[PDB]
Amino acid sequence: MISLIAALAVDRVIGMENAMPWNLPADLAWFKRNTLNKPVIMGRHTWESIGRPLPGRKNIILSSQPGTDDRVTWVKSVDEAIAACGDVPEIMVIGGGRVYEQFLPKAQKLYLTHIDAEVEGDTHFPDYEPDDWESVFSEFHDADAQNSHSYCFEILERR
Ligand SMILES: NC(=O)C1=CN([C@@H]2O[C@H](COP(=O)(O)OP(=O)(O)OC[C@H]3O[C@@H](n4cnc5c(N)ncnc54)[C@H](OP(=O)(O)O)[C@@H]3O)[C@@H](O)[C@H]2O)C=CC1
Ligand SMILES: COc1cc(Cc2cnc(N)nc2N)cc(OC)c1OC
Ligand SMILES: [Cl-]
Repeated sequence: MISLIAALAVDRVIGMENAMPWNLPADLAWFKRNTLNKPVIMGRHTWESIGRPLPGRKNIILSSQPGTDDRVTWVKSVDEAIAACGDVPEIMVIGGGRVYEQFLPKAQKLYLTHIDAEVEGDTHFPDYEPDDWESVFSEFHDADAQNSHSYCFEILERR
């Protein structure tokens, strides 16, 4: 079972200049809760944005180039990434844009953070038909001292 987890601003913006154009410690907490002790598949741009391994998860990096960090697992293809996860209940695909594009069709589950922010972006979450998806869980949160935007945590299931 392949799952995507992503945080979407207004207009499906997920990124700008190899970072997320916001600062939502509550989102990173949600991300950590839902990824801990599961394999994570990320693209090389995302790996470099994060800048260090994600503790409690097998870190699988997609890159056509040879690896540059002995602590994580490097793969050269989707099929290799997926085999590198092994026999697990849930594969977590954690970004970015190009990687989401490739796994969304294989994905059974979406973990979305809807962020109330109209921010400039160079990377967007892939388009998809919502007819194909059923909302399972949502949870709304007001902005606070540490989170300048309101947000909603939603889980969706294919059909
Ligand atoms: N809002 C959110 O939830 C999140 C936001 N982001 C944002 O996403 C953006 C980055 O996304 P994007 O630019 O698409 O890049 P990605 O992070 O998806 O990484 C792309 C790179 O991954 C490698 N790669 C991807 N697919 C393959 C494949 N099939 N075979 C081999 N190598 C592959 C390549 O590395 P190489 O070039 O070395 O071959 C490619 O250049 C950033 O702005 C980041 O902040 C990311 C995570 C979460
Ligand atoms: C833990 O820190 C990061 C995590 C992520 C991935 C990510 C973050 N939030 C959500 N909701 N989904 C994701 N896939 C992406 C990041 O930057 C691109 C991070 O660095 C701040
Ligand atoms: Cl690519």
